[PDB]
Amino acid sequence: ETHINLKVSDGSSEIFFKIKKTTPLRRLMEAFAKRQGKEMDSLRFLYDGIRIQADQTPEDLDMEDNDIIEAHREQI
Amino acid sequence: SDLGKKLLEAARAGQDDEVRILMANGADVNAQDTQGRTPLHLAAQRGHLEIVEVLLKAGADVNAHDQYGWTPLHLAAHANGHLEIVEVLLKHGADVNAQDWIGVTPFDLAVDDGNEDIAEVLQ
Repeated sequence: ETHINLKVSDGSSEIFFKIKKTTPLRRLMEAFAKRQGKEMDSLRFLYDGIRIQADQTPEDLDMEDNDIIEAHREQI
Repeated sequence: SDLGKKLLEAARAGQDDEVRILMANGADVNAQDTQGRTPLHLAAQRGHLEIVEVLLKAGADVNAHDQYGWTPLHLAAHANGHLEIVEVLLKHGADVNAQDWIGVTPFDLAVDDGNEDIAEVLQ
């Protein structure tokens, strides 16, 4: 109702987050980066093949439950 | 086999007698569904106090987390409430400061949901 499930994947590591529609995605990208022992700015985060700024929230991107956020390496 | 599936289904549906029968027959008390939710997770989510108690008494992992990093304490603090269930979880060793992947404690969930009593009991 106030929360949404998202999956962040890089092709080999998949993480499910249950986060508020109003929470910024900076924490989600940060958690995904930390679990790989990297910083968030080293990774490209894409929704619908479009990059995501950290300040944006799932409500700001019209996202739905079970939506996928792809993760790649900067300068891939 | 399928005893864990029946136990999860009964925890969802609120059958205490079926839960006890399945545990006596050897159902996995820590069996998880596709989202990683234990029967304790579902029971705390749906406000099933007796099922929560009997699972904790059968050795259910109170600190077990789903795929979102949410413990049964997280799910009980969220949405509905039922302060009795969070109290029983805490008395059975629920990690009050348990954080999900992005660091949401059950206290943060209670504060966001404005459940007052759960927030003060979480202390």
